[PDB]
Amino acid sequence: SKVTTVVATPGQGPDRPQEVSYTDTKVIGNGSFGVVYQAKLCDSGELVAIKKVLQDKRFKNRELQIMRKLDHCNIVRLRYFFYSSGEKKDEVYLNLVLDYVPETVYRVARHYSRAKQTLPVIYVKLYMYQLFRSLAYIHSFGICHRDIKPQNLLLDPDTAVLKLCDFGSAKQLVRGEPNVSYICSRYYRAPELIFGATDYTSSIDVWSAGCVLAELLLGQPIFPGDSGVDQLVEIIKVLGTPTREQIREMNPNYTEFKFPQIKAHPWTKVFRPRTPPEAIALCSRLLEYTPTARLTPLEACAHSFFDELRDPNVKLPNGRDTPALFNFTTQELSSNPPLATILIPPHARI
Ligand SMILES: Nc1ncc(-c2ccc(S(=O)(=O)N3CCOCC3)cc2)nc1C(=O)Nc1cccnc1
Repeated sequence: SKVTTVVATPGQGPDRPQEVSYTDTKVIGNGSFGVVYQAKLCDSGELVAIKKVLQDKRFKNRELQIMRKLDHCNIVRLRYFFYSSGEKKDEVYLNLVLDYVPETVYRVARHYSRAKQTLPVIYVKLYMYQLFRSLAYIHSFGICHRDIKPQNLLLDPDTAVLKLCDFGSAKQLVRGEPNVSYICSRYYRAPELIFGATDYTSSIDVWSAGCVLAELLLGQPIFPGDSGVDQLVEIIKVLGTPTREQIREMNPNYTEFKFPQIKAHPWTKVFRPRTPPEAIALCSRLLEYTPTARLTPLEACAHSFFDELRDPNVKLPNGRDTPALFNFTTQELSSNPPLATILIPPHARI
C-alpha cells in the first residue's frame, strides 16, 4: 500500500485547510451514509477513523455541524474533515477524520456473555459514568444523540477511557419543530418514541443509557423486541402497563392502540441475585415511563452507584489509575452547578 494525501480543514479549529497524509486504509464499518475506514496518519502514525458519507452538494450536513462544535474527552474528536469525489462519477463525499478507539462496549459485553460471565461492576461503573458525563455535555448544547447503544461506545481497554461515537442520528432539538419517532436502535428505543412522540426531549438518550446499564448487569438486552411495536410489549413485561397519565406524558395525542394489563415485575427479581442494589436503584430511575421522571445525565453521575469512582484509592484492575473523572467544565455543570460538590470530590479540588 502507499500514501494518500488530502486537503482537510481542521475539525473544531479555524477554517485553515491543510495537507494531511495517511496510509494503511482498511474498512471497519458502514451504513446508509457510506463507509468507515481505519487509517494511519503518516505524520504521527496515530490511528484515525474516516467516516465517508454521500453529501447532497447543496444542503448542509448536520453531523458535521454537531461535530465541529464538540470538545470532550468522552467523545470522539473530529480531527479534520475533507471532500473527495469518486464511485458516483460526478458526486461528492464528506470525509470525517475522527479518533480511532479500538474496542467497543458491545464486544466486551459479548465476550463475557459468551463465557457465562458478568462484566465486573468496576468496569460497569467506569463505562456508565463516562457515558453519562458525555450525555451531560451534549445535552447542555441541546444535542440529543438518538443512538445510544453498546456498539456506539468505544473503549481503550488499557486506559478504560470510553468515547461516544456515531453522531449520524444526533440532532439539535429546538422546542417546537417535530422530530421523527422511529429513531434509536429498537432495543434502546425509549417508550415515548414507540408511542410515536415527535416533540420528545433528550431524556430518550437517558432511557437508552438505562438499557445499556441493565444489559451490562444482565449479560443480555433487557428489552429485546422483535419489532418496533413489540418493543413496547417487552418493556411492559418489566415495567408493567403504563398508566394513562404516563401515556399522557409520553405524547399527548393518544396513538395508544395496543396492550393488556400486566403488573410490574419486581425490580429485584429482574436482575440476578448478586447484583449490587445501587445498580438496580440507578436502573430504576433511568427506565421510567414518564420522560421528565428520568434522572438527568449529571444527576446519574452524582448517583451513589459511582461512589467507588470518587474514592481516592481507586485504580483500574490492571493496576493503572482511573481516567480523569472530575475535570468538569462549567458547561457540563450548567444544568445543576450545585452538583459539583458531589461530582468533584475533595481530594481532587485544584
Ligand atoms: N471513530 C471510530 N473509532 C473506532 C471505530 C471502530 C472500532 C472498532 C471496531 S471493531 O472492534 O468491529 N473492529 C475493529 C478493527 O477492525 C475490525 C473492526 C469497529 C469500529 N469506529 C469509529 C466510528 O466513528 N464508527 C462509526 C461512525 C459512524 C457511523 N458508524 C460507525
